[PDB]
Amino acid sequence: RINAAARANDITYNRLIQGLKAAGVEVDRKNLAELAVSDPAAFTALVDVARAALPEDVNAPS
Amino acid sequence: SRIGKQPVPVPSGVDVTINGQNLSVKGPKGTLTLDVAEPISVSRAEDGAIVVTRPDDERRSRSLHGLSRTLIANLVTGVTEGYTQKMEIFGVGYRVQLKGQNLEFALGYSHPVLIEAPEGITFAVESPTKFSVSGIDKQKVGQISAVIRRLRRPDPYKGKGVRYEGEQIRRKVGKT
Amino acid sequence: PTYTPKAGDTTRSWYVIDASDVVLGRLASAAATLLRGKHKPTFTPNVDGGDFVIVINADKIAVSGDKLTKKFAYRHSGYPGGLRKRTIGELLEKHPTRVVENAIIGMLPHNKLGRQIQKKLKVYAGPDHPHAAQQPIPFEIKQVAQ
Amino acid sequence: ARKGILGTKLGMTQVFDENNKVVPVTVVKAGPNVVTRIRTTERDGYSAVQLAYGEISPRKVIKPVAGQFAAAGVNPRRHVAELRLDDEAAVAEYEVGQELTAEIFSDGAYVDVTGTSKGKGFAGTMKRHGFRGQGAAHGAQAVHRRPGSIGGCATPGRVFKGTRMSGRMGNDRVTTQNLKVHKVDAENGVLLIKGAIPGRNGGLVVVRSAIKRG
Amino acid sequence: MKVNPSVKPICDKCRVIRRHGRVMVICSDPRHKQRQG
RNA sequence: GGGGAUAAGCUCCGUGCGUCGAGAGGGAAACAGCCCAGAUCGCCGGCUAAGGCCCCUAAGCGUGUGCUAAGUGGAAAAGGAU
RNA sequence: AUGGUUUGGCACCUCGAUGUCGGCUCGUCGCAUCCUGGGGCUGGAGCAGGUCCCAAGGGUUGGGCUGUUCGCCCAUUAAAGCGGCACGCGAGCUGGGUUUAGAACGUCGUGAGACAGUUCGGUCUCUAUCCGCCGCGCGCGUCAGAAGCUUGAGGAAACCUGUC
RNA sequence: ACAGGAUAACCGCUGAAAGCAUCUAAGCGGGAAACCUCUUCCAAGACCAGGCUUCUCACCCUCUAGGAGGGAUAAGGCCCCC
Ligand SMILES: [Mg+2]
Ligand SMILES: [Mg+2]
Ligand SMILES: [Mg+2]
Ligand SMILES: [Mg+2]
Ligand SMILES: [Mg+2]
Ligand SMILES: [Mg+2]
Ligand SMILES: [Mg+2]
Ligand SMILES: [Mg+2]
Ligand SMILES: [Mg+2]
Ligand SMILES: [Mg+2]
Ligand SMILES: [Mg+2]
Ligand SMILES: [Mg+2]
Ligand SMILES: [Mg+2]
Ligand SMILES: [Mg+2]
Ligand SMILES: [Mg+2]
Ligand SMILES: [Mg+2]
Ligand SMILES: [Mg+2]
Ligand SMILES: [Mg+2]
Ligand SMILES: [Mg+2]
Ligand SMILES: [Mg+2]
Ligand SMILES: [Mg+2]
Ligand SMILES: [Mg+2]
Ligand SMILES: [Mg+2]
Ligand SMILES: [Mg+2]
Ligand SMILES: [Mg+2]
Ligand SMILES: [Mg+2]
Ligand SMILES: [Mg+2]
Ligand SMILES: [Mg+2]
Ligand SMILES: [Mg+2]
Ligand SMILES: [Mg+2]
Ligand SMILES: [Mg+2]
Ligand SMILES: [Mg+2]
Ligand SMILES: [Mg+2]
Ligand SMILES: [Mg+2]
Ligand SMILES: [Mg+2]
Ligand SMILES: [Mg+2]
Ligand SMILES: [Mg+2]
Ligand SMILES: [Mg+2]
Ligand SMILES: [Mg+2]
Ligand SMILES: [Mg+2]
Ligand SMILES: [Mg+2]
Ligand SMILES: [Mg+2]
Ligand SMILES: [Mg+2]
Ligand SMILES: [Mg+2]
Ligand SMILES: [Mg+2]
Ligand SMILES: [Mg+2]
Ligand SMILES: [Mg+2]
Ligand SMILES: [Mg+2]
Ligand SMILES: [Mg+2]
Ligand SMILES: [Zn+2]
Repeated sequence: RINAAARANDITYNRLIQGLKAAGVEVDRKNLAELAVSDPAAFTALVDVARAALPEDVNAPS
Repeated sequence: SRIGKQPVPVPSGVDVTINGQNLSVKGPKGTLTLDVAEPISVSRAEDGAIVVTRPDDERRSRSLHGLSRTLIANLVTGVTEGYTQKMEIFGVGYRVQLKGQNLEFALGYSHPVLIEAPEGITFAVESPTKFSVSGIDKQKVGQISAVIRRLRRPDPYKGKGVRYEGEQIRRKVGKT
Repeated sequence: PTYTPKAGDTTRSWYVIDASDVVLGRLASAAATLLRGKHKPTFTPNVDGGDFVIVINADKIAVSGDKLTKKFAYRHSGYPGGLRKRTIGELLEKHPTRVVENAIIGMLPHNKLGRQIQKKLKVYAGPDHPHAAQQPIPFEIKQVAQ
Repeated sequence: ARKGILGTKLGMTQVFDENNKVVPVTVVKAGPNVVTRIRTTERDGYSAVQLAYGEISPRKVIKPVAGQFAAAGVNPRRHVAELRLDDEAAVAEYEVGQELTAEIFSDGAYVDVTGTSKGKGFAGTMKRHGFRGQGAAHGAQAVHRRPGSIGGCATPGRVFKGTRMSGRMGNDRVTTQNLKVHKVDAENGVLLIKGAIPGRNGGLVVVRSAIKRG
Repeated sequence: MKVNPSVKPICDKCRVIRRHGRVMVICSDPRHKQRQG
């Protein structure tokens, strides 16, 4: 469900998880899925947070 | 490749119009159109010359440059003067004539053999066993040549059957 | 308690996808994803959440390599030596729709819920369809860049 | 083109040739067929002609069938059967309500006759598929005349759908191809054919232009 | 049409060419004609 | 390592070898013995190994650099080949 | 190198039962093709061959001898294919030998007996539950209900050849 | 069977890669009881259940009005008889 929601929001599930972690969120995938099916607006906000926390370059060796 | 690198010259009494990847050649002997492989291009030299262009230096271009150049040279030669392919039949009872667009043959087969001429190619019989084929496109000329050559099986012993002009047949003789 | 989708609460939608000059494998994969509904965030395996997808002009589908003469769709009537041999060229010449239909039947969950999902897909040969009263929404398959 | 006619077998006989030979022949009374419908491709999906022939008391005929015949504009016919065309050329020469007769056939044209086969009832394997009878002496034990072994053994470990064994035979559509015609009646719709066509006296036979030879 | 896995120009005149993966060698001397496979 | 033919899922030894036997879980479709790893119980929590990330099936139809035209990948040699 | 078919090795499955050789009936598949079909080369004049390649659609003797499989023989055809299929097929048949109980011959043993030596006769059970298959029906659905006619996805059948 | 289409092996034409040569990697052709059709039969349980005709196409009740329960029948079918 999370992958579906992320793709509908134009992002891949793995990137959503990576950005979410890099932002240091502590919510788990059960709540992720329940939100994604309950409040698309909140899911959108969360994905923006993840994208913003996503570094500039993803291929950096560092 | 470097064979096609040379510039093909356009004779005066020749017209060429090209759009997209397709090209056409007009002349007193007829008009021929062909489509070349997309990767390779070509330009019309202002000096009455033909320059085929290969967009790359790799397999397709290297191979197809000279290919297109030679094809265009052949079709221009055909539309300017054409080609001929004489064929003589050696053997007994071999009657060959031309009746209209079609051809009637006497190759020793118990049933009469008739060959139908594709469009755009002209024939004429000059000798009872000797005749030629006059055509514009080398492709069709050769195709018909081979087709009417194959109406008889290979003959090593007497060499009987239709053969080309410059063709020679190996000799073989059996003892018993 | 997580969410599971109801019987009629589930919603459908119609999309039309031309197949001209499309790669068979990629088109099939995208069609199957949309069919099962994985794109929707209401997906639940027990109950389909897919959308009626209509494919148009299926005769122009393309495949990579020299497959056009070396792909070998198979089937057996049922009796000894009843093996049937066919290629992509012959299949397109005689019955085109079968190509895409087989491709996507392979992808769908081979259980009976998948056998059902199979129904909500329709493939035609020419660029026209009698299903114009369902306002299908053009749906060009794209990738999320990354 | 691919004309067609229905007809009945009432017996079968032989004629004595002007060629001076003798030829068996079957009596196929080809009553006059009546066209009761047209199959236009543009509106039906193909080209073909509907045909019916015969006589049935109106109370013997179903009400919907009678209504359909009336809409066709022809008298009731005992059964209904329609033949196909190969081009709209022959189509344009056929028209609802038209009457067709045996005249359509010019002598010397091969013909094809087909109809239900004889009613043989359930048949043993030997008769049905032409088996061979086992040794009826030297010690058969209630096996004088049965099929016998039936397949492999544990491989394929089955019985191979298609194996020809006992099963009620006959009484089904059958066709005989390339039968020489011999005499075409005009005044009373009769047609004589060499050979022995399938069916039964009083049976139903459909004749058409031969396919193989012409 | 001598068929075998080892194909080699017999005389100094044979030619070795490829066709749809099946490498075959050709010559005016008809006897030489051999394919690989 | 012996025997066998460097054949057997062969036989006979050594392994302060391993495992099954007497071991559930995941991977190799299926498969005790091969790979990862030891099931006190429950949790609609999270991180990972092997193996994987187009769909059946969860995960990149990812990033960049090259090779392949053989469906090689997705059974094999001596030899042969612009 | 290939196949797993012959002679073989292992003893992993079956000794609270996996019936064995031939014959009969019935077959089914692979193709390393016997003829029929198409080719290349010949030390292929032609006919007639030889050889290799593609090809499994179809067909592929009958008798005498022995239990025979096999094989020889006689005489035909285009040919008289090689194999896999529990050395196909006994809950379909035969029991001719193999394979009990009698007896006998030769041989081994003093012996009783024995001899993958020979010789004569010697009980072959099953009412089909399921799968399977050959046919024929019942019920229901095909979106008001009925009688007819069909199109055709899709299966099946056939596919041989001599002589003049 | 004839015929037709795409092929096997095989035969080719025009052709550079490689001034040549070259049946080929671009193209175009021929090419067999082999495949698909052509011939005959089965065949809409083809659940993707198809298409074309013709006939009966409006009288009720009730429950508690949401839907449902109790009757009316014709087309035709069944049984019955021979
Ligand atoms: Mg009979
Ligand atoms: Mg008998
Ligand atoms: Mg008895
Ligand atoms: Mg008896
Ligand atoms: Mg060891
Ligand atoms: Mg052991
Ligand atoms: Mg342990
Ligand atoms: Mg374990
Ligand atoms: Mg597992
Ligand atoms: Mg534990
Ligand atoms: Mg599964
Ligand atoms: Mg997935
Ligand atoms: Mg990756
Ligand atoms: Mg990518
Ligand atoms: Mg790179
Ligand atoms: Mg492989
Ligand atoms: Mg290799
Ligand atoms: Mg070497
Ligand atoms: Mg053991
Ligand atoms: Mg055991
Ligand atoms: Mg046991
Ligand atoms: Mg027992
Ligand atoms: Mg047994
Ligand atoms: Mg046995
Ligand atoms: Mg072969
Ligand atoms: Mg031959
Ligand atoms: Mg030879
Ligand atoms: Mg064969
Ligand atoms: Mg066949
Ligand atoms: Mg077998
Ligand atoms: Mg056996
Ligand atoms: Mg057998
Ligand atoms: Mg056997
Ligand atoms: Mg039994
Ligand atoms: Mg039984
Ligand atoms: Mg015995
Ligand atoms: Mg005995
Ligand atoms: Mg005794
Ligand atoms: Mg003595
Ligand atoms: Mg003694
Ligand atoms: Mg006795
Ligand atoms: Mg017994
Ligand atoms: Mg019994
Ligand atoms: Mg029973
Ligand atoms: Mg069909
Ligand atoms: Mg060359
Ligand atoms: Mg050449
Ligand atoms: Mg229906
Ligand atoms: Mg009634
Ligand atoms: Zn040479």
